[PDB]
Amino acid sequence: AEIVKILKDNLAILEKQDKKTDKASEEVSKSLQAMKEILCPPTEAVAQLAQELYSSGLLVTLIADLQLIDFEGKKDVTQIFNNILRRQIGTRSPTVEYISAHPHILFMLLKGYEAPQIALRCGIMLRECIRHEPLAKIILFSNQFRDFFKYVELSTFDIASDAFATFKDLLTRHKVLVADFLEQNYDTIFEDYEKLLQSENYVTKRQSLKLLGELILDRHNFAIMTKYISKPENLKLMMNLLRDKSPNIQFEAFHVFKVFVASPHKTQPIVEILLKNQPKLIEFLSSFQKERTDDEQFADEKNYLIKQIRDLKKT
Amino acid sequence: PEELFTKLEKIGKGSFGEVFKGIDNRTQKVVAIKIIDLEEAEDEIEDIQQEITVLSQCDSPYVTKYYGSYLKDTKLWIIMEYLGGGSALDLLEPGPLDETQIATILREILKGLDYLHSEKKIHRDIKAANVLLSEHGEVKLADFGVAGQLTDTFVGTPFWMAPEVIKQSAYDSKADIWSLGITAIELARGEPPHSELHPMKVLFLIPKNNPPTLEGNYSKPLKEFVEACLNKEPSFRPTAKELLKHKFILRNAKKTSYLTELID
Repeated sequence: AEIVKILKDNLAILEKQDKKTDKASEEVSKSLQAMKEILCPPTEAVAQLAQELYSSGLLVTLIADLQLIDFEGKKDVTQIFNNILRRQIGTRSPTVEYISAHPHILFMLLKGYEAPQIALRCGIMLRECIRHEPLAKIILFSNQFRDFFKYVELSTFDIASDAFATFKDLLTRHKVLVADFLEQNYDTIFEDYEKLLQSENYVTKRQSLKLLGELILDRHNFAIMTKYISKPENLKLMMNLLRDKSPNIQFEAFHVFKVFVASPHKTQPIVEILLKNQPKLIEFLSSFQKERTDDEQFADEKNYLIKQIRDLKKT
Repeated sequence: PEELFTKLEKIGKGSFGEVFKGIDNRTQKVVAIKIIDLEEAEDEIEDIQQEITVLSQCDSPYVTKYYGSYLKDTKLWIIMEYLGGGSALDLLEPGPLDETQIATILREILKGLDYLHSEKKIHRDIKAANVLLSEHGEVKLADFGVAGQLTDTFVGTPFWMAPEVIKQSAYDSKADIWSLGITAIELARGEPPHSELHPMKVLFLIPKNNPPTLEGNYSKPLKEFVEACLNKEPSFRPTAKELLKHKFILRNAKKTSYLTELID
């Protein structure tokens, strides 16, 4: 409670672009270093420290003015945030309830990927928030979720890789929440995802194709799976990706492609494409990646699809 | 992508790609270029990206510095600290090491472990092959482990692995202390314990059989250092800070500039 009063006033001084803030940075970092020693063990004074951070609204201004804090101080901000977030009084989680009432915290962390100086630090904290279903729900259903499709395509590899890390977590952690979300925003969310499968970046094209395959095969995403494999232009894309210059990309495509073929309730436009390329796909899959010898599953999977295509007939 | 750096000599042909001695065309500083072909290295991208995350969080002169990554088509360029003094494993190749050299190397590993463990990080792959030297004599830790025993494997080198890691029980910083004890025997005898056996047989032996002991013409403080580290119970093993104050380290370890004598 003593340290809170000093840090609150000094951060407001640092908020000003004045050169006099150079001395305040020493006081801000020392305040954060003292708070880290309390939380990270003694837990008597910890109980009062939490309520002081909530009521002051300091937990909001610390992320807001994270770029103005020094490296050593920035490390402490992360340690404090991640510790406070895991605090549990009974069944209730007080920080999750706080960030539920203060959602700007989540969007400030997400907008963090735009600034390289704090992008990775923000990524870690944003990922810690989305561990809890209510905080993941807020980002998922927000319009700011669509920014990930631009954040994963960034020029800096490390930030872009961290962006996909959070993006993947948001779509795979809370499977009941994700399934309902994807069902609601299907048309807009998959219009954006198509751009990732069309990416010039090999890693973006591979990891997106892999995640798509992972999403569709999950039991919770049955409605999404049925909707994806019903669209004719989606099969055409998977069939085109099987012909990509990269054998890793064409292998990742095969796992999305196999879902289209193995389904008993295939839509007529899909049946027409598969019948129009019936002997073409028979000879393709017969010679497709024969080098993969130590993979009995892939060998059996190919023969199943060859039979499924050969067994195809008109309605 | 290739315009910012110039590859000089090929300092090593890696598992997935190739490592080169390089120079930054911007800052003129000498760096190590790790070019990885993401093809043939099917999956493993997530593992490289996880190592990049850990390395970017590390800021210590006892852990290899990371400068950044660049992607060109299917090849990933990793820019790291240049250390042309080889590894501790390479120092064992021309002949046997004396107890002064063993204590000097172990002290530097402990200084590196002290930073990682205080930063709530586990190296997970402490061995002479991962203990690198600068050129001036500086000793830094490189090539961290992963997470999940099924993901480890049969592929795997369990000679340095802690018994609780194989037992698939909860492991912390103390697992690296076991690995340090095996590395101490590796620096003294030349090779780690049960080296004459197949890795699969060693994997089952470690949690079953008694902890290894250093045998032969080796002093009592060195034997006691190994005994302290190689404890089947991780909670009974001393911390990195505790082993820095060991009777063997304080008496036999000298200046790191003396390690310059071994450069082959």
